[PDB]
Amino acid sequence: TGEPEYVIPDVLVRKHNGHWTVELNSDSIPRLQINQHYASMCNNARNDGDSQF
Amino acid sequence: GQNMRVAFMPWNGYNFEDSILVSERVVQEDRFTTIHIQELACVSRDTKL
Amino acid sequence: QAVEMHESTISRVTTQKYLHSPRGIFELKYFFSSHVNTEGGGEASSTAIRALV
DNA sequence: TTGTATTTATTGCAATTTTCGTGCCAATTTCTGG
DNA sequence: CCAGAAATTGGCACGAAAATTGCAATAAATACAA
Repeated sequence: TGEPEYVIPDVLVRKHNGHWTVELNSDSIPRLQINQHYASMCNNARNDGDSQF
Repeated sequence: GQNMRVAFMPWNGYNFEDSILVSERVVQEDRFTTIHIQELACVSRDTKL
Repeated sequence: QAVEMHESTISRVTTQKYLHSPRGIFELKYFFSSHVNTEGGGEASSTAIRALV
């Protein structure tokens, strides 16, 4: 009983148009984003204590 | 389907409530024999080891 | 030398990172190996010698 | 017109530890002549 | 068949080269007040 365990690659290599090309695995590339709500909350007329934070 | 020689009569309760009585000669002539095909698959993958 | 960086950066980048090729899944550190001499004057990797053995 | 405060752009050096190939030789296994 | 000789193997050692890890604030560009 049991099952094999796999590993997710980080870079993929394939032969295209007779030459080898290398790309990143898009399923595992980490990415982030800035929350636009709190970012747009930066009002100058608002209290400085919140603005500096 | 197939063309069958049929009689309309009761036969000892073997066609009671939509039952059908069939001759052995029908079976011996392969008149309602069918062919069924099934598919099986084996996949070889790549592991870390 | 090829990518114009320091050897420490190359060492750190290629750590616990994998690559998928039509032949299999290899760690990025699998492609660095020592060598011995050759009668012609060139060099032969230790991986090739192990495969030949 | 300029000197100055604020924001992007910097992904290497230097010890130190680890791995490389290859020689020496004790212990072990294989070989051959009388 | 026997026993000495010869080939085989791997633990230890040597220097040399290669890989790993600690170090924590600045250079420069740009917009603003006299």
